[PDB]
Amino acid sequence: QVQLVQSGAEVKKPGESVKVSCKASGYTFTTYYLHWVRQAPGQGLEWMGWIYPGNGHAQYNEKFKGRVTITADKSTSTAYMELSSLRSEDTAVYYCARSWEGFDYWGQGTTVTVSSASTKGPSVFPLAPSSGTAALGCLVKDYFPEPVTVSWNSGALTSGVHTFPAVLQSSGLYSLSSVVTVPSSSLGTQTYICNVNHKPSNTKVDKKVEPK
Amino acid sequence: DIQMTQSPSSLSASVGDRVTITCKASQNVGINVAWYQQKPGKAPKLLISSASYRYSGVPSRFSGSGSGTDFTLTISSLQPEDFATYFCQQYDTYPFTFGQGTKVEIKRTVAAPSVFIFPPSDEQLKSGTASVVCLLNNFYPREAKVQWKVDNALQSGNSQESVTEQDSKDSTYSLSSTLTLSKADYEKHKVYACEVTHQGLSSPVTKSFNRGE
Ligand SMILES: [Zn+2]
Ligand SMILES: [Zn+2]
Repeated sequence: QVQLVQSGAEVKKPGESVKVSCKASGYTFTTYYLHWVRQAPGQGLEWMGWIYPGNGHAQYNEKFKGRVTITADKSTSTAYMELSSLRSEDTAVYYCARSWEGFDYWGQGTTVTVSSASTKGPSVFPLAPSSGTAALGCLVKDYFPEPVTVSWNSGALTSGVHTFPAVLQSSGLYSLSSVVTVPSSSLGTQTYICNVNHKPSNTKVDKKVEPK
Repeated sequence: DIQMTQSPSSLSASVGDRVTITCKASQNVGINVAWYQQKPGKAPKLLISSASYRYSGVPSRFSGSGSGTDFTLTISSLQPEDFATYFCQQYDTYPFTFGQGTKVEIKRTVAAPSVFIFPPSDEQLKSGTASVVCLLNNFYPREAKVQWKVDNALQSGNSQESVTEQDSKDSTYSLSSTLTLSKADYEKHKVYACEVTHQGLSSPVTKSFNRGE
């Protein structure tokens, strides 16, 4: 079974380099081209280059101006993409992809964030229900990098929950709200707590959201 | 590079519908075109290559056609698993290039949003910032105009929207619009309002509060 497994998420400052791996199995590594492709909003999918592991030949998208190096180790059936002189615009999901006629098998992707921002845990603020359906939530504000995880009542509450995608603020920090709709009648008797984890900052927050 | 332009950028369809997505290359690319399907959080999946050949295992409802600059993907009878974003790509010349994608979403009956507004918490205000959150719950179609008014004056440039993917159970969207201000600016004004215009509402709905009440 053809499988391409990439290395984990990376966070870098401008000017640094990143090196992402792609471990191939289930086929003869030396007989197919292996490509790198990235995806971000506003440029979309962008082809970066290929390597042919049989002979180590590689070709790059000229737009990267030599910043990309793709290598392959035929002893371990692993390919690597190193991107140097990183800038914020290099923030994207990076994929390795095998080719035949088209890209037939893809890695799972590797998120690379490039930013001058420093690791910071979120502040978590209640979105109190005010005044037969009530909405309430938590504002998870000013964290870096992605991701955070949000649950309600330790995973007990899932119906009507909407955790919005994060938005990058002008500060370079991320923010999102997570909301839930519940019966208004339940506000006096049922406790609502949002549970927020941000692993990069070692943050675990629980915030009780109560009416005011 | 060769620009690949897809039409439409999105479309709403029902199970059983015939769907047509076109892709125009800015220069001739022969038949060296592929089509892909992508679902949120996942890598693209190959559907068609060499313009018209289905990739191993791809169901016969998918078909590709074209040569030169004009390419078409047709899904003859849409299935539930086919709601996704579709991309074309050329591999005729370098650099290989991709289209911008066409999202195929689920058609359903119009559903007006429920609208809720949240003033900044005292906790947040203690820290020097103020975020006002407007929530639009479970609406369809996606198109919605959400405008902020502060003391009855229309705002520009100080709010951001975020939207969920179409709901697994009722095929609706939900949306947050957040107005972000310094505490200093927030406390100079009284009335904060979000006004929502949507096909499901006979007239725009406003939710508002007076600061501190
Ligand atoms: Zn909802
Ligand atoms: Zn004012």
